[PDB]
Amino acid sequence: QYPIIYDIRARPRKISSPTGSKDLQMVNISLRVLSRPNAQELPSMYQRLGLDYEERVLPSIVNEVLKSVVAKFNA
Amino acid sequence: MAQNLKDLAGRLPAGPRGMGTALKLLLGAGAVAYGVRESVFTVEGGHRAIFFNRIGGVQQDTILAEGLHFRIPWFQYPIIYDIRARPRKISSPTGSKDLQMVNISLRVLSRPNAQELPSMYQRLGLDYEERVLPSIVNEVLKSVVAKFNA
Amino acid sequence: MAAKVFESIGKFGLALAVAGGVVNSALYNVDAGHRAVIFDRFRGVQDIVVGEGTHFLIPWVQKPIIFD
Repeated sequence: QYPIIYDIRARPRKISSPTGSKDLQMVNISLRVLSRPNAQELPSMYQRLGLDYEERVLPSIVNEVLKSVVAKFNA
Repeated sequence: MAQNLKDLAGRLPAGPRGMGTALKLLLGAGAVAYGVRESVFTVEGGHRAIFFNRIGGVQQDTILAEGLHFRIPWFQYPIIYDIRARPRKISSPTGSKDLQMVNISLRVLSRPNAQELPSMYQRLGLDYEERVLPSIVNEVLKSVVAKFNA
Repeated sequence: MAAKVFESIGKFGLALAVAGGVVNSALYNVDAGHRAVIFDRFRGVQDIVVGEGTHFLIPWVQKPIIFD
């Protein structure tokens, strides 16, 4: 058995995403995203994400969601 | 240097009869072990190392999927196909249908078909990929891109 | 008698070291999320999906290529 050292320490990941808003003004919004790997699915999370799961999930879902929301409001 | 080996071989003690036959048997076993070790060839997976039959050339029918196949020493050469898909990014400038100068590159992901590899070696060789893709890529890029306006 | 014991123990130790080295060289670690592909050059790339798993790769024939 290998010790699977999940950083379930919430590793916040401040991530920027430039945006064309709803009316599409160039709005740049960053987002500090506070992720702990869910304990109740950690072993599947390691068959699924690994030890650097956070760099494997947040870096771009943050930008996904930033863009999706900010592109639904005028400047 | 030869005289030194002469003296070294001579100086071996004249032991009783047993150790002479023992040394002969040891040499026999050493040669046999060396032959057994050599009968297998350099083998990377992603390389269907087929039987190169000494007589008649490549074994056009012996298509070695993933599997032991012992090369008879001095009789079969390991044909190290890079059936590892070797992608080959290749550029081809184009006059499109309306003939705008469109330059399009193409990353082409070739594995030498296993089920025809021995014929592929009578036909393409080890660097088959540099022998097929480099310009069929440009062929097809040009043919297609020359069927659409800018 | 002692010298024969010394020589025999030395030969056994050398054989054990060689065997251990071969066994160590016969294993691979393709981390999960990387499903391995046997890099067998005897009969090729295994449609039998030998993915994650430290399957006993024979040396000189199967080098672990790590496919993510």
